[PDB]
Amino acid sequence: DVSFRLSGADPSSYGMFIKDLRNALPHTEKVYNIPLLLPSVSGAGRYLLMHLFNYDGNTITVAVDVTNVYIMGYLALTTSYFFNEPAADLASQYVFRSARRKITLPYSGNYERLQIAAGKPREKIPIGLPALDTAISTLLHYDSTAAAGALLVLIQTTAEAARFKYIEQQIQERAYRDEVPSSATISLENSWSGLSKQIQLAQGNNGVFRTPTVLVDSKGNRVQITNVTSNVVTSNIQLLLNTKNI
Ligand SMILES: *[C@@H]1O[C@H](CO)[C@@H](O)[C@H](O)[C@H]1NC(C)=O
Ligand SMILES: O[C@@H]1[C@H](O)[C@H](O)CO[C@H]1O
Repeated sequence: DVSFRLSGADPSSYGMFIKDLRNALPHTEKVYNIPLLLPSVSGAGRYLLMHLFNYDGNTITVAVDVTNVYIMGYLALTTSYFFNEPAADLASQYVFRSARRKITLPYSGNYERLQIAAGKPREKIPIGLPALDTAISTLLHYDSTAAAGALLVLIQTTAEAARFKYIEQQIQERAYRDEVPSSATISLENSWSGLSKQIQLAQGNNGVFRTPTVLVDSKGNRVQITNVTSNVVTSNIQLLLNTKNI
């Protein structure tokens, strides 16, 4: 399992958490020195448990599929909560079975559905350590609309930060003050599967992407990524989604 405590949290302790999260994900191979997530894992070993504590020490446990860093559901006291999608239903066969009751959330876990449920896009939701403290607190008691925004915060501050050093750094900058994600952050999130695929295809293609990936940079400028010498590949992405899952 991995854990993170908001009480006394700072950029260092958050960085330790994101490091633990990355290190908890199994891989047998690296592609261009980036860990390649597994095609599949059987049984309960597919799921990592993340124990998150709000500033008051209240806790939820979040189940993450280790092949794709997708959050499947979470346990808050004696109630489990899962996304309304087949991968999450499957997960509910393995994790939090000791919950007194199971609630299936009235949406799947994808960004489009969550934004619809929350009534706002990711672009308008501040993120940061305080936002994560809020998110944990919201998830403690069921409120589906509130939970959708909380989950948008949770996904970006855990999974997305694990995937991209830039996103981890963005959250560290927001340790004590939330701010909406940069356009670059949103771009990276949206591009993880594409980048993972192209980095894998570049092996066999002399480091060259079969298809360029378009990203927004730190300056808000749209840029084309065409090969593995790009800073996004050498110095940003930390985990690759396996092409078998794309
Ligand atoms: C590789 O990527 C860099 C951008 O980082 C670019 O300047 C260079 O022209 C690219 N080379 C090829 C062969 O695509
Ligand atoms: O399908 C994706 C993944 O779940 C991502 O990690 C979170 O948002 C969704 O759009």
